[PDB]
Amino acid sequence: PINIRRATINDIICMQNANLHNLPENYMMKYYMYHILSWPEASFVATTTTLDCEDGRTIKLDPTYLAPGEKLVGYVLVKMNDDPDQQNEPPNGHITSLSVMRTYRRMGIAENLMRQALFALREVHQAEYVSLHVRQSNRAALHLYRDTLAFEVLSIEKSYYQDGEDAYAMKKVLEEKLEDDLESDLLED
Amino acid sequence: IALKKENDQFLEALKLYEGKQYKKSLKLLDAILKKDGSHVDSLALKGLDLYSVGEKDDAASYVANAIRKIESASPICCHVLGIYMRNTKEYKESIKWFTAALNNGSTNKQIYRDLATLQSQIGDFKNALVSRKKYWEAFLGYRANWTSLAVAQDVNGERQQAINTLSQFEKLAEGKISDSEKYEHSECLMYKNDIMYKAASDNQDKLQNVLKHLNDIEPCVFDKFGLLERKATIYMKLGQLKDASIVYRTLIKRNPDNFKYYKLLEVSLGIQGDNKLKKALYGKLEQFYPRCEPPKFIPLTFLQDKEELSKKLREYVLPQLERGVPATFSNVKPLYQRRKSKVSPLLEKIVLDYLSGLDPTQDPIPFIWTNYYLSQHFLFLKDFPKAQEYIDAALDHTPTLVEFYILKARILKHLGLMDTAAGILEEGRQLDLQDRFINCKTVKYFLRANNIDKAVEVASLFTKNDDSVNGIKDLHLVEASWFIVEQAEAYYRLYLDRKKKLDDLASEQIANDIKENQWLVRKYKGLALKRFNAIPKFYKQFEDDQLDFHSYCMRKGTPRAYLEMLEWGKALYTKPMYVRAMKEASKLYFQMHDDRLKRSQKKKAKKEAAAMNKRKETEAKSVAAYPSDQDNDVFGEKLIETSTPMEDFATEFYNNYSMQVREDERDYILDFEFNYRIGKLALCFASLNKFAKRFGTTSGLFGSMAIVLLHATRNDTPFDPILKKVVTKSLEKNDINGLLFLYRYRDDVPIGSSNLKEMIISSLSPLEPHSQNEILQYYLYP
Ligand SMILES: O=P(O)(O)O[C@H]1[C@H](OP(=O)(O)O)[C@@H](OP(=O)(O)O)[C@H](OP(=O)(O)O)[C@@H](OP(=O)(O)O)[C@H]1OP(=O)(O)O
Repeated sequence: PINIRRATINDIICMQNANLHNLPENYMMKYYMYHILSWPEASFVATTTTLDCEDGRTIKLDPTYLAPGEKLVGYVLVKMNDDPDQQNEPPNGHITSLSVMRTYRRMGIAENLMRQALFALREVHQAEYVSLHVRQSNRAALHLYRDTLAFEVLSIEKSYYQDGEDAYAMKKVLEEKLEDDLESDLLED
Repeated sequence: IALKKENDQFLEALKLYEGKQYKKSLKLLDAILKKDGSHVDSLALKGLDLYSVGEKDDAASYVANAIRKIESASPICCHVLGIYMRNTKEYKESIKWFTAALNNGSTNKQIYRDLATLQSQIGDFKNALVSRKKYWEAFLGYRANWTSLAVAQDVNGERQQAINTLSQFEKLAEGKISDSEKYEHSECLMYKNDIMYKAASDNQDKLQNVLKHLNDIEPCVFDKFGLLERKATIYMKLGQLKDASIVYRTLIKRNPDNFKYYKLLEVSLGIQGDNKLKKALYGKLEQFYPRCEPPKFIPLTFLQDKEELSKKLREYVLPQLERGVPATFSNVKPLYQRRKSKVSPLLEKIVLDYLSGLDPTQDPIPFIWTNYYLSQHFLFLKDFPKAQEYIDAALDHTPTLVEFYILKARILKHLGLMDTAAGILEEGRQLDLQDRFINCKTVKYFLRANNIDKAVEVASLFTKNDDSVNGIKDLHLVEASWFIVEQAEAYYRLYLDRKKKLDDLASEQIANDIKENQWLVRKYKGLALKRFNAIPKFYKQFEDDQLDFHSYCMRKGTPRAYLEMLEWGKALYTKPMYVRAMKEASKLYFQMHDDRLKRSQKKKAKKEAAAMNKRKETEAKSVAAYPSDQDNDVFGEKLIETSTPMEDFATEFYNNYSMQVREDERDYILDFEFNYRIGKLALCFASLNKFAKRFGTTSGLFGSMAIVLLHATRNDTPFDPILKKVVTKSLEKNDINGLLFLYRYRDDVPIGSSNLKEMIISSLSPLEPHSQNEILQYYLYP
């Protein structure tokens, strides 16, 4: 199954690999180090997991492997806006990149990664809004970010990506369900 | 005294350089290097200026000249040289000159921060600490200088000192933490609590103190995840499990998709190893978190009842099949791996049942994706016919899904049909020409088929080619190890193939063909080794990328993350792709060693020369990895013509790995084969020994090494280690892997090569055709 957790620098080599496989927009390691070492509580990864059973023990020499029986399938790379010009501006975050292996779609991973990312920005950095870019032809992403995560389309940036495609710049400002009360004993009856 | 006249002009040159105006700074300098020419200061600064504008070779000359004319210098000269050495990655040298600057009486206390960084970079924290302290003394004003010091103290084991350094600033800073600094403060509060926790060990009183501190800082700590995790852990070490249980439940609530939190909760409740109560636990958590995996999935790892298990398995898989989830099988694959015999038949029946009640026309999504699942199911069980049939059925229904082509290609890969698999992925690529994922899959498969040019052309659809014909350079530029390694392993196979055709040659057409294959074999051996060598360059760069963070992390205020970076940096040369490159490149280096040890047409010829050297030009532009100025050896000629293979392997690959690697992840088979060639037959006995302890003396490979080691005793090479290794035997006086190993030394050890080749070809029966044909084509061959 898929595990969701906070990222550390032990993930960035594989994160680079995911990016290199899933996207044309690529960065050198130092750019990942820059993120993970500046905002160490903001980016999250989705990995596979191999739990011990009551009945894959070594790491495969494979560029997607984070650890024995654990390979990266997705990540959301996040930062706060650290442009000096906007130093006076209210604190805001940016989704540098979000990627999920297509073979792992229809599982809510991208959304899960995002919901954590957004909360991390709100809690750890008191971010007042967050923004990101998607390709115009990306309807799934548009749907996810706007219809599910309530982002708004702020601008349409012409010729944003390398191949000349236009981007949608999106931004977002930051009941009685059943839930653990965190007191009562979970076991009964 | 017109020396003041020239010295003031130099100071002007220095200021001009500081302003990032090199050109000017040079003009003024060249002026001084006319009346004097032996002015060390200007020579140095000139060297530095030259470097800044790209005149690298001449810079080195002026720096070399300056240094030769010094053997002391002015504090500024030493300083300027320190910088040049820092820029050219000569860090130990940089530390010497930056140090000399101070010895020769520099007043610039800012040099200590430069040293602190360099000394940290080369892993000399004992001295880095000395620099962090002096700098800290000279500038108590900036918090970064405090955090820097605490880290240096932390790293040097001075945990109490580190704690006191952090605490000290807290006291001075009380009531003076602006909102823009609250984050750094929050990070330093947690970093301190980290050190206290490390020191607390398992001391109950010390531990309760760390918790007291944790609740003290909670309101100013924004890393709620990091804090709650620390809190839970302390409770566990205090044996207060009920409290820990609460913390874990809080963590789970914050991120109910993190398996770790659950597994840890089990322990805190004491119900680990009690399936009845675990099933109970997750049943309740499923109510709270109905859309998360752990509650649904974890029961699948322990439930012993075949009935409830089958039920729970259905509830997990079928909904995913109904929603058309491609990753349904992968989600349960680790169960197929750890509970193969118990789970796979239950899922086979479950899914086979499900399929039977589906209508292809009314239920198209579940239908095709159920077939997809089953194809993977039987592929995993190595039943390829069925795997083929079920994916065939999916494609029959809907041939527009990229996944079906990948799974199909994958099945043929296991059947040993690379070329065909590549073709099938190529077919699928047409469905999504704008998706780089399927593109990369395709590139990889063409490489497995040794079709490099096709691979390169496909990959080049997504690379940023500017002044190049393909994406090979950009792929090196962006550190794409997945490609470079795979392509290196391809070049190696092409090198073995072409070597065969070259050995298969026995009127002048054969001669011309002979010269063409000789070239290709040379070309491929060279590029295979050159590509493998790109990896250690990437990772040496990863190591060097730390430099700026020794300072940046201190100023940004992320000491915890920074320490993790240091841990990361000290494990770089143990990473999978690196070890892969190293291990695979050893085949080449080892061979090149064993081989270095064992073994009128003027006019027309001038036309034949300009013809082959004209194609080589066209070929170079296609295989060039690095920009022309930075690399003249595009085919790896120098790499393969080396006369120090075993050394180059150690220098470029093995040393860095051997120094960082943990004993419990070490490749003793590799150590054995490396020392055997180095001559250290003593470490060979150690390898076999240390290897024997972890895998037993029953392993066929264990015996293979031993037999190759026994033949070493008599009669080679110096008597001393021959006797030491010969007397070492006191501690010890199928299996295809074992037979294949002994074959690799059919030469050194005296055994019938033909007879052994027969035994290996008999132990191949079981192995899948893919692994089967790999050994018959590349492992055992004339
Ligand atoms: O190692 P490769 O030759 O590159 O093939 C891998 C391998 O699959 P197989 O070895 O079973 O053919 C992986 O399996 P693991 O070793 O990681 O367990 C795998 O990942 P999954 O099996 O988890 O899917 C992946 O498959 P994919 O990338 O489609 O998910 C697949 O690569 P290929 O599909 O490209 O052959």
